[PDB]
Amino acid sequence: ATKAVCVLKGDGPVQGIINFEQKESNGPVKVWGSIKGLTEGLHGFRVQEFGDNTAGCTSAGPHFNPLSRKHGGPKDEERHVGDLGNVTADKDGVADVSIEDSVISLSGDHCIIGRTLVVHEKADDLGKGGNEESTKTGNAGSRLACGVIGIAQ
Amino acid sequence: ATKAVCVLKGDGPVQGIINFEQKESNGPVKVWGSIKGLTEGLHGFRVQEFGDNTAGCTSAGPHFNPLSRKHGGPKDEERHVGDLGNVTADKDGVADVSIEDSVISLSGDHCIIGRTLVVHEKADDLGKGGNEESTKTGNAGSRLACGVIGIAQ
Ligand SMILES: [Zn+2]
Ligand SMILES: [Zn+2]
Ligand SMILES: [Zn+2]
Ligand SMILES: [Zn+2]
Repeated sequence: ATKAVCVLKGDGPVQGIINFEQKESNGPVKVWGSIKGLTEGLHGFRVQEFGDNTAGCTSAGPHFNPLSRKHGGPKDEERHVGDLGNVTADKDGVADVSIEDSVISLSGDHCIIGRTLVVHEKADDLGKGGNEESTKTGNAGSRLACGVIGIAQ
Repeated sequence: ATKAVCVLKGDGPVQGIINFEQKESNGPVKVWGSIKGLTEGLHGFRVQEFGDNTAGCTSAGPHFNPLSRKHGGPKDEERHVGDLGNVTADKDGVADVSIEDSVISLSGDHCIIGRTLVVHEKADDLGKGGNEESTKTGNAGSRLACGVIGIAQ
């Protein structure tokens, strides 16, 4: 049993705290928390490969993708390990996050600890946008906030 | 993994980027980079157990200590895995960091990925202060800057 936590911060208003919990080494991972300072609507939400924020969110690189797959939604059979779809911000700019995912992990080779959680300007088109960027990143526009995923007590 | 990076930030002017390399899984870890905005002199430098920065540098818990040892210097056999001694800041408040350590690791039981690197207000006394706190924390005062250690390769 493992827990992780991530504090998302950026250059603007977007700020949040995301908790991860995994009860068993191969089990589903529970992702929950809150992000605020968002424009109402859907925002791309994923894990980038590196826990590298030296030049801001760019340094974190491509979506975490150890199986060398194409970008997709979290319930698609072709996706990056890091692909967690969209979070939804309400009228107050608050995205209450409550995800379960069975592909990310807090141990083993899908371990996302030490990697970067990021929230984006626009919606993830889930790899269904009909262009090359869709199949790479989901066309979610610029990165608004990110942080390194750490071990939690 | 093989390469790590940590961005240190605080509420004051202390900031820096710390790199880690370990090409052999049991082997030494090279630690290098620079921390600026420090008072001239020795500053405690350690890995805390949790990569939890939800309440700033406070929420990262105790020195990383999976072997249940007392606080020591990095050269000591009795030390916390996280005990990395002191960095030295010059007249301009810049601390060039150059360290080789074979107790921390970028994988396994002593993996520091997902944990907190911190730099302190004053010197770590390396467990030689004579009081009770010395063998607990090394009396390095308050936490000036921290960050979560992330995967870089
Ligand atoms: Zn993706
Ligand atoms: Zn199919
Ligand atoms: Zn210690
Ligand atoms: Zn000896």
